[PDB]
Amino acid sequence: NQYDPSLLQPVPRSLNRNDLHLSATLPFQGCDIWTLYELSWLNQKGLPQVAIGEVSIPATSANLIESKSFKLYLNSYNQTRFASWDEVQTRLVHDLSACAGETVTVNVKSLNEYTAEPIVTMQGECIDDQDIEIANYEFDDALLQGAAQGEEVSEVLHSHLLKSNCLITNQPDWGSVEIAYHGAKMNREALLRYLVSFREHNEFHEQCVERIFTDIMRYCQPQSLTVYARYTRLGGLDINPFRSSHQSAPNHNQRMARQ
Amino acid sequence: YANQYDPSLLQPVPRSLNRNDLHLSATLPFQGCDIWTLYELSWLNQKGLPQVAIGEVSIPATSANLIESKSFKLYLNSYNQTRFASWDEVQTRLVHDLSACAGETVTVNVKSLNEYTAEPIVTMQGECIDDQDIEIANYEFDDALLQGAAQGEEVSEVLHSHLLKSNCLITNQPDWGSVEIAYHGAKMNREALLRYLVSFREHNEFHEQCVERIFTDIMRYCQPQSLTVYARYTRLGGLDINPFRSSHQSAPNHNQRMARQ
Ligand SMILES: *C(N)c1c[nH]c2nc(N)[nH]c(=O)c12
Ligand SMILES: *[C@@H](N)c1c[nH]c2nc(N)[nH]c(=O)c12
Repeated sequence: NQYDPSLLQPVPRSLNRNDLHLSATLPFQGCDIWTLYELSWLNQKGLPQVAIGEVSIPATSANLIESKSFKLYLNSYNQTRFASWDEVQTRLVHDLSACAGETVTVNVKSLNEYTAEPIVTMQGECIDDQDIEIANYEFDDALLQGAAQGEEVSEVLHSHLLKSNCLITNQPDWGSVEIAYHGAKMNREALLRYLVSFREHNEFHEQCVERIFTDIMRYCQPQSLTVYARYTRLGGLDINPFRSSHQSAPNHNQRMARQ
Repeated sequence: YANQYDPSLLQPVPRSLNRNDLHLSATLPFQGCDIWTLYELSWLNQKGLPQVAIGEVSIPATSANLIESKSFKLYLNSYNQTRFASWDEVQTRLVHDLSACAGETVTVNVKSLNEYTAEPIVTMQGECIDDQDIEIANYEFDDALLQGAAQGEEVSEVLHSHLLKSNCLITNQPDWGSVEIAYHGAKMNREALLRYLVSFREHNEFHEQCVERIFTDIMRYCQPQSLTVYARYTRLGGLDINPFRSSHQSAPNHNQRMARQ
């Protein structure tokens, strides 16, 4: 029951990126922001410690980290004595960086750092309140065909209706997604239908955001695009992939209502 | 095809099974409720467009049964591809089905996500007992850690800890919780109390069960005049449970989430 870095399992980003027909020179920059709600270990005297971990994995890393393996790796801390909070931080940076293949950022935060922090919603216009009929739940990226026919705009849209089925467990993925762009104005009905069409599609959170980014790019051809999704946790860990034309990281990391 | 609405997925567990092991009678030493938060509630409207909400449920501690958590999650997943005419219908079905499973009327609120904007993450009341310079090496459950724990002057105190952990009975993963203990009685030794709470760490529990054991152990070893034990656990499978048990109080004032929830 002791600390065991061998439990981490990398998954290469190249599998789905090749399925999206991306080259190794990526159309986006960004990162996967993870929240570790259940981080716990023993101090040097055996007294339990609890914290929330905030992790950022660069989107250029060769691998993402499979979430269940990440949970089991964290559970291996639970019965292990560490000298200090700094030692825990150091071990997390080392093991997560080795797994992902690029340096990962890790903040280990005491629970009192969250007291009185507010829940946030996303920015700009919510596209969800449309009186439309959904006839089927098949994924269809052609729902975006001709979706960006309007005048040149810069705007931020979001939806709370993103759902997909997790590839390896068949359990539901729940997310909110924010889309900021400069380009021909997007048809809201087409964008909503496209997102709803993920509902029974097998996905990982990271690849779903990459698919949304690359489908919007190809069908809607904005000049600038940022897609940031915030998913509910699975097994005590959540993932918030951020992909952008121009931005390396989001300027905010705050929890939403279902997270 | 996803399974659609299926109330037969709900699994009742009689509260009396474990209460028997606590040597309780049918006449309970406590009152209270189990407050559940349903972070993943989603269904389709009559046109097939997804709806999302957060549910809040209160189950009376006098109900014959509690509801097994995995079954509750699967029952809620059965809504995900089911069409409902209104939010009111969803709320009404949740009340009906969860009341039938528990054996007593339960309260349900189905809230739009916008109701949560600017809502706080909260801590618990009173003094945190966790920052102690003590050594622990034996994690096995021991209620006798509370022997002689309340010797002090008569006081009213509120104490809390974030260090509650146990192992989830059926599904066998760790349970993470914070627990608030309010009492009036001889002052409790904080080292004994913390060692006792940490002794749950490798013990198989339901959350509801662990709070009732904490309540009944503090009553028998410390004999306060009045006591409330309230724990807030992190979610499993999108739902969390927050059992409240008290000699004199009915329910907590709100259902605000804590940092890990
Ligand atoms: C399901 N959505 C799932 C299961 N394991 C996962 N790992 C990662 N990194 N992302 C996911 O979305 C995962
Ligand atoms: C594990 N802690 C577990 C598994 N099923 C559960 N059901 C309920 N009602 N409480 C629990 O703590 C449960």
